[PDB]
Amino acid sequence: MEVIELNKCTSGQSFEVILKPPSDPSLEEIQKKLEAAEERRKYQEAELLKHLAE
Amino acid sequence: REIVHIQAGQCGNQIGAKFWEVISDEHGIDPTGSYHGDSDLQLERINVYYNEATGNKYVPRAILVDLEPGTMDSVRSGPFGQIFRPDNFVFGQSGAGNNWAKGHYTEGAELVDSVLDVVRKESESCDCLQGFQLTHSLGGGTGSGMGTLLISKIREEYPDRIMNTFSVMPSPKVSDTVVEPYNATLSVHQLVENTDETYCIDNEALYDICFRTLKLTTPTYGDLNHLVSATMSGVTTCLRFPGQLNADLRKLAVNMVPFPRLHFFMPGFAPLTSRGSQQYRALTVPELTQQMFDSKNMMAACDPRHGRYLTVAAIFRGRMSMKEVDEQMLNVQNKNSSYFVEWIPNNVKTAVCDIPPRGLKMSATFIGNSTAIQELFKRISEQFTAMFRRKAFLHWYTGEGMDEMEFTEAESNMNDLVSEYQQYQDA
Amino acid sequence: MRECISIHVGQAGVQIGNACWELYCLEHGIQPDGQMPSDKTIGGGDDSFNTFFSETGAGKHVPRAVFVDLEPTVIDEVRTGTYRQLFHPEQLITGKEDAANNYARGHYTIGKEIIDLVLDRIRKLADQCTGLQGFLVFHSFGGGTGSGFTSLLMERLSVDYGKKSKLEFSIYPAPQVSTAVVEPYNSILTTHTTLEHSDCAFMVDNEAIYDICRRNLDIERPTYTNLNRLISQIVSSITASLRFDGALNVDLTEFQTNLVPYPRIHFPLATYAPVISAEKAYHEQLSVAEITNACFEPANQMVKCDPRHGKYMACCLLYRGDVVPKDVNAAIATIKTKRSIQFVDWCPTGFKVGINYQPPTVVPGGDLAKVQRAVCMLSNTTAIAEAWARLDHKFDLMYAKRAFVHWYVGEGMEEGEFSEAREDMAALEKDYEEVGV
Amino acid sequence: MYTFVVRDENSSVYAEVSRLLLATGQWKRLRKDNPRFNLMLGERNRLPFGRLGHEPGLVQLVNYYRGADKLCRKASLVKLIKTSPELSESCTWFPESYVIYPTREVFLAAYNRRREGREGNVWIALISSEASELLDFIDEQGQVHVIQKYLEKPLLLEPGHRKFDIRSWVLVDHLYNIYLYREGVLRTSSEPYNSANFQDKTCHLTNHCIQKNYGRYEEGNEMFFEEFNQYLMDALNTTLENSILLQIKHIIRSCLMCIEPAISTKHLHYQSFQLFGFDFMVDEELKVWLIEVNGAPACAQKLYAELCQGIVDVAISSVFPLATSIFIKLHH
Ligand SMILES: Nc1nc2c(ncn2[C@@H]2O[C@H](COP(=O)(O)OP(=O)(O)OP(=O)(O)O)[C@@H](O)[C@H]2O)c(=O)[nH]1
Ligand SMILES: Nc1ncnc2c1ncn2[C@@H]1O[C@H](COP(=O)(O)OP(=O)(O)CP(=O)(O)O)[C@@H](O)[C@H]1O
Ligand SMILES: Nc1nc2c(ncn2[C@@H]2O[C@H](COP(=O)(O)OP(=O)(O)O)[C@@H](O)[C@H]2O)c(=O)[nH]1
Ligand SMILES: COc1ccc2c(c1)CCCN2c1nc(C)nc2onc(C)c12
Ligand SMILES: [Ca+2]
Ligand SMILES: [Mg+2]
Ligand SMILES: [Mg+2]
Ligand SMILES: [Mg+2]
Repeated sequence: MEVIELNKCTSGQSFEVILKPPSDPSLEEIQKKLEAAEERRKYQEAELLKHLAE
Repeated sequence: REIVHIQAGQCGNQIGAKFWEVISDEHGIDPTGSYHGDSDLQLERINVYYNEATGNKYVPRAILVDLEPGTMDSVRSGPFGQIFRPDNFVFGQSGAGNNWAKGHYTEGAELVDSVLDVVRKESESCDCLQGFQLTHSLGGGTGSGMGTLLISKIREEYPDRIMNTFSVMPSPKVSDTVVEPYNATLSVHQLVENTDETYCIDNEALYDICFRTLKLTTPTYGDLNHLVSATMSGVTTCLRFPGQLNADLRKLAVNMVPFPRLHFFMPGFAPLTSRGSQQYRALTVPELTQQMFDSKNMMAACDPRHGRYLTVAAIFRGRMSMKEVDEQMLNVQNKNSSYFVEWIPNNVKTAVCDIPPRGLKMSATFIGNSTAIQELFKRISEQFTAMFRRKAFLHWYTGEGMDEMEFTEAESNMNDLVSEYQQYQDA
Repeated sequence: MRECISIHVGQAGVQIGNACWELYCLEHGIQPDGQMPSDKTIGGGDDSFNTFFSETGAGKHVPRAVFVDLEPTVIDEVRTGTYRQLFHPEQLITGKEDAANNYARGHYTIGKEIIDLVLDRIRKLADQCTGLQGFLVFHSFGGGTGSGFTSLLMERLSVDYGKKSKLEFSIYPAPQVSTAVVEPYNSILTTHTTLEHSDCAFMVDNEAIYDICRRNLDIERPTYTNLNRLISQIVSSITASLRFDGALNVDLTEFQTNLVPYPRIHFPLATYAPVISAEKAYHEQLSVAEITNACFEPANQMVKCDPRHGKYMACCLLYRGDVVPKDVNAAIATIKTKRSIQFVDWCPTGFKVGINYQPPTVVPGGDLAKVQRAVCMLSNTTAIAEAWARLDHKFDLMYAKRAFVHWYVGEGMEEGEFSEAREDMAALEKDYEEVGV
Repeated sequence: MYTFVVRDENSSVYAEVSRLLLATGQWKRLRKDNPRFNLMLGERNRLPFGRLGHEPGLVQLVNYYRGADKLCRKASLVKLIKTSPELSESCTWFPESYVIYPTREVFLAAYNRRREGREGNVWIALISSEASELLDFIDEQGQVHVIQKYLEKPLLLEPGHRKFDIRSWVLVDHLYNIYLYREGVLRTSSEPYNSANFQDKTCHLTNHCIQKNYGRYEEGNEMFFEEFNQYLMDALNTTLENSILLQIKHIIRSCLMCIEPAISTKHLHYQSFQLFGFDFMVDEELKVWLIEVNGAPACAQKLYAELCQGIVDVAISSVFPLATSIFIKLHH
């Protein structure tokens, strides 16, 4: 029912209509997690090369 | 994203040669390497399998390996023989005697480093090598023993690249020697560890397709390799032609292989054709879909109703209704839902390519990861054990330095593979 | 005037960026060489469209955009296509090999190799900004780059641009057009890692767009081109307030204030009408009432769900075309007496309405017909949580057998991040349930 | 072959429906959690409606209406009747009811004008004339339960001076057609009605299990319509259709037209039907009152066959066709 904050301009209008009232990680932490993943990839690869050397 | 192709041994090189013949025709490359096709789609991703040279010549990125020169002289004499890079022919003289051990430990060891030199020369040229495909049999000596030795060494030098094989499985119905179950069992153990993707091409299945379906009373290796080349063309379609998908070997592995060791695919093809026989009637999309899922169109002699599909890839080739392909593909899943594991949602994916293969207006190629593939490994396991319990024919192997333990281990690893497939069939 | 930088990540984001920027150009009268005759302030300006376009002394209007993909094929088509002259080469960033549909390959192994290059190219656009508002980030949930690289990009933007808003446009995975079996994994992983870093996210379920194309455009088998041109229209509706004179949603901060009263529940549902085929030779033009009513039919939503069985926390109507407040209020009063629209008790029951008089623009020889009036409704309803339920179920089915997990552990990810991401989704679903009943 | 899944192993009604489906030769039953189904006969508690209608190439149907629990819980049905202008509040076929919480003053207001008027002032959860024991009861229980004006002058069948309720079975299909099964059942007391002792349990509560005289006057304390209509003719010079069934049809049509906008699946990506049990009370002036609406009703053993076959005909085969109508369509 109540229209409010009606704003008009050349290219449009806006307004609000109410029907009833109511009733992060740091850079070092990221570069730490990215480097923990790389170590893990490196380890996994060393195991593969050790296995193929056997 | 370049692929380096290796073909090893008699079988490896015969199907390998037929592969380059078939795709060279699809891409419009003559036997001299000059392109005389008609559509830019044939060149858009020719980089995947061909190097360019002076005069804009296309040279297969292909390495030809054998421990005896016989079959490689035959390739050089063949129709497309003049297309391959001469330096990429790497052969010894002594042969391998259908002996895995000669391929892997003795004769093949003399020759392996020269093969790796050529592989390295081809890899070093690649803008961005995606990986390797190997063609070989598992029942002989060179492709089986030396092929898997190559795979081991390639992985050492290129550990972060994809290894893909087309591996022909021995069958008493198409048999050179009684030791094929030994050679296949020792190779399957290698394949389980050191490839991401192997197409299980089963000479039992190919023999049966030629006899029962194709009406070929006495099939030849030529009739079997016609089925193989049609399958190898189909399963590489998405690698060679531009599509919505723009597929590579690694995304294929990521989506087809839910568990590292279970990477043995069952390929299928429709419509099935014998050589020289031309089919004049088109298959409707419903017939392509029914036939391509038919047990009788499978290249691994396994009954898929005896297992369950982990993942499925289906590639359709030709001018056809994409809507009809979707409905028919969906229709297969809904009507047979029990045969697709419920714990991988939407595990059947579809690709379409406008270019049909030679001589067909429509075709379908099927790549299934079914737990029914265990049937193949159990069949080889039984044949292996029948000999091994009496230690029969083993001297051919202990005379090249192998020990019985290595056989015991190989058997055990393959039985483990079988029960692992069994584990997901009851899940 | 405050600038906004658009970042398009992976195939889905890049291709949708193409669609939107083509449309922005037609809407603002910018030619493909980047010239804009109607703009008389040569070399610069602080007009509303300069929110999305910088200016060169030679009159070129350059999108404040960066495209980033881990593989060159898709951005290579921007580099050669109709709008090639629009973008500076430094704005188009490609690697050599993609994430292979694998969140962990996009986030960790490959993402770590290219994050610094992307941030410096972004830094080069931010430096041209007198008052940067924040970022609009376009990507798929399911792609490995889309999911894995975006989440890393989002973590860093929070670090480098701490006080700037970040909006997402996120393509939710549908099996009819996806070809990756692992998209539930990627979706959960990226949603978990990004949630704290995103202020407001518009999810677009490809399943919803696909059926709208089938049903309303009579397209037997929609392509990415069909889907993206329709998506770009919705995106245009949402961003129009940043690019045009107006009083409603004028800065990114305003999207969060108007649509998101609780930080984690920041996925507004979008509904768009009318979608009419260009092939339709006879078409009766739909009224304000008809198209506002269409906003509460689930068949017009960007995600299929039933808002009748949730609760609203906020609701905006964005009209384009011949629309005046009288007709909107008349239409709203009728709808209220005929539909199930319950708000949470701690929010007023109401609509924030914006009207731009220029009717929607359509790509010549595209699929959408030109209409006399259109509307995009942005409502924050708990009903959208059905999409989390669907996704989480598919995730649980696969993870219970650890299917495909080895592909992620092999890029250096830990199995624990799967259950960490899934626990967060579980908490998300429970937040929506509390608010919703 | 169409496909269906079964997620309510206790449903007497759909146990039969799935046997009928299977014995058609054109329906295959799937494992519970297989998502590639045509028909879901679902769980009663937390049926995942949000997962329905997202399988391409499958029209999906479910035997429950999301939101219909507003009509099928006693607390919700009261709120729905007082707030919806389509019914409220001088809705004249529902007993004056009030919701009450344990951790009410409106209810005391009518109870006190009841006492000041010295009228019949007995209510029900469980029955009493003093609100204090109705409330001293409510809190030593631990749950929400409405209390309701107890009908002190109920129609009583003879011989027996006995009370009863009428259960009607109503099927609502995916088109929101409202189908009333032509067979109803009367669930009788076999104990004579006793105005002077409400603690005395059996003669007031007409529940088929809560009769444990059971069977004296007719098999299973169930009188079907042929006999009840005959009785109303010989006893009262009227028919069942005229004196009772018009009001039952009005109440059913009214209740279901009310929630139509909130539960209809007309434009939805998945479709619903649902079977309901309406429970009625008839007073000595032959006025029908709604007692209660039951969302997962059982049937009566005589009628299981006919009704379930009709659930297939109108609700399932209308959506998935195969390769003398037991319902009355209530028009709207
Ligand atoms: N709506 C829409 N969805 C797309 C588009 N392209 C891809 N998708 C969807 O996005 C998902 C796949 O993610 P992509 O963006 O293609 O993958 P990516 O981000 O490039 O990551 P990788 O290829 O894995 O390195 C699937 O669900 C597709 O259906 C597009 O252009 N429009
Ligand atoms: N206001 C009222 N006036 C008279 N009798 C009433 C009444 N409310 C309930 N009853 C009696 O109480 C019995 C049970 O009532 P309720 O209405 O609580 O259903 P139930 O949950 O007990 C089983 P169903 O769901 O099958 O009805 C009815 O059979 C009826 O005889
Ligand atoms: N399908 C097919 N199988 C073959 C071919 N040649 C050999 N085989 C099979 O491969 C096995 C023999 O191995 P082969 O390749 O000849 O031994 P190698 O030369 O040492 O590698 C046997 O099982 C044969 O049946 C062929 O051309 N096609
Ligand atoms: C079961 O989910 C699949 C199956 C396969 C694939 C994908 C997903 C994604 C892209 C790669 N990919 C494919 N890769 C190749 C070389 N050929 C193919 O043919 N069809 C498909 C599909 C396909
Ligand atoms: Ca200017
Ligand atoms: Mg041989
Ligand atoms: Mg990509
Ligand atoms: Mg009850």
